[PDB]
Order: sequence, then C-alpha cells, then structure tokens
Amino acid sequence: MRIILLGAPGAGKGTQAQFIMEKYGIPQISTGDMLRAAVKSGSELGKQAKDIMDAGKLVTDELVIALVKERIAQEDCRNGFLLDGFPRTIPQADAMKEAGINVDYVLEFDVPDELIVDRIVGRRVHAPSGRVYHVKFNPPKVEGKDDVTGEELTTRKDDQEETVRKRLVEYHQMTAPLIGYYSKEAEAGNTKYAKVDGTKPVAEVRADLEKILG
Ligand SMILES: Nc1ncnc2c1ncn2[C@@H]1O[C@H](COP(=O)(O)OP(=O)(O)OP(=O)(O)O)[C@@H](O)[C@H]1O
Ligand SMILES: Nc1ncnc2c1ncn2[C@@H]1O[C@H](COP(=O)(O)O)[C@@H](O)[C@H]1O
Ligand SMILES: [Mg+2]
Repeated sequence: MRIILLGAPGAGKGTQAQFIMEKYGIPQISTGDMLRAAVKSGSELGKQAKDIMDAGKLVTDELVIALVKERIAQEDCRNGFLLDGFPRTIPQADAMKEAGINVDYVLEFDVPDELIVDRIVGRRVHAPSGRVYHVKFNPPKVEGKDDVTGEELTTRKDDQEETVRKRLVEYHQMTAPLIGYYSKEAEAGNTKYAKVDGTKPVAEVRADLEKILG
C-alpha cells in the first residue's frame, strides 16, 4: 500500500502515520523527520537544510526529491510506504508522477488555521526518534518522558508562534494546491482520495482512517 498524507502543519499527520505503520506494516516516510535526522547526524544535507527549516520555509524541491527517491529505493519500502509531508509542492508531485510513482490513497487532514497555532504550543517530541506527543490532547504516560525510552521530551525549534505562522502561509501558498492536484488524479482513477476531520480527538481520526483503509 502507498499512501500520501496531506494537511497543514500540526493537523495530526505524524500522529496518525504511526497507527497506519503499525497496522498495515508500511514505513512512515516523513521528509521532516528525515531532514531533522540529517541535522542530528551532521550530514551535508543537514547542513544545507538547517537554516531553511528554522526560518519556516521549504527546502529546495530538487534536494527533497533526491532524498525521497533514495529513501524509497530501500528494501523496507518494497511492499509500500506512507509519505508524510511529501509531496509539498506541485513540482514535487509532478516529479513523482513523471517518475511513474502512483499511490493508492491520498488522505487530506482538514484543520482550521486557528486550532493549529494553539495545538502546536503543547507539542512535545522525543527528539532522537521523532515520536510526537501533546501535553493535553495526547500526553505521554509519564509527564515529560518518552513512552519507549523514558528520555526527556523537548519542544521543536520551529514550533514557536512566529515560525508556525510562517509555515502556515507557506502551506496555503505552495501546498494547499495539492488538494486539487490529487482530487484530479482520483477522478482519473489513479488513486483514491479521502478527507478526514482532523479537529476530532486522535482516537476518532484513527477510527475514521481505519474505515477508509480497511
Ligand atoms: N486529533 C488531534 N486532536 C488534537 N491534537 C492532536 C490530534 N492529532 C495530533 N495532535 C497533536 O497536535 C500536534 C501536531 O501533531 P502532528 O505532529 O501529528 O502534526 P503534523 O501534521 O505531523 O505537523 P507537522 O507537519 O508540523 O509535523 C502534536 O502535538 C499532536 O500530539
Ligand atoms: N517535502 C518537503 N519539501 C520541502 N521542505 C520540506 C519538506 N518536508 C519537510 N520540509 C522542511 O522541513 C520542515 C519541517 O517539516 P515538517 O516536520 O513536516 O513540518 C518544513 O518546514 C520544511 O522546512
Ligand atoms: Mg509531521
């Protein structure tokens, strides 16, 4: 199974990708997690992307496309994969299309801009792994600790109010047009398209997705 998750920053994509990975056994391919992993490892990619990300802007299409193409050529993606935060622009979607890469499902996460800024305030992450929590809506079992390692949680650098509002403007400008892009592909029968109400609690969005994916 091949799946694309669409939605504004903070709409709940990474949270729901982990259930899909658990249930259907396909790797979560999150370009944000890979880029942050590149920073964590000190790679040349990490050196090129760090300042762009901190500014809340999008990394060059050509770089992220090469990143994804190498990632999905790996053996754990042979039987499917979930794309989380990619494609992010029309050129990234056309690059995948011209490469012959079709996906089975496109899932849009619908969340108003107003909830997102308040939501991202309480976002806490196990920075090594990228596991994501919320202090109110999806807390860890132990306040301030990762459920798996017991390591202290942190707050992403780009999750401050000002950066989050920069990211939302980039989303509506560059990314929101992918809604019509993959709706057109679905009408041509090249994928299934579905939209979920991301304002609901995590358990209800999860249930909604299970009905769609089976
Ligand atoms: N259905 C929900 N209701 C309320 N809060 C949620 C819901 N789903 C996820 N969250 C929380 O909102 C925050 C954003 O979640 P998540 O990281 O999954 O969004 P995202 O789409 O991956 O954002 P980004 O694109 O910035 O990575 C997290 O702190 C998460 O715990
Ligand atoms: N597909 C992508 N294309 C360009 N930049 C990306 C992409 N995915 C992630 N990024 C960068 O990584 C940041 C964090 O991604 P995310 O965690 O998905 O919100 C984004 O704000 C961009 O700077
Ligand atoms: Mg995410």
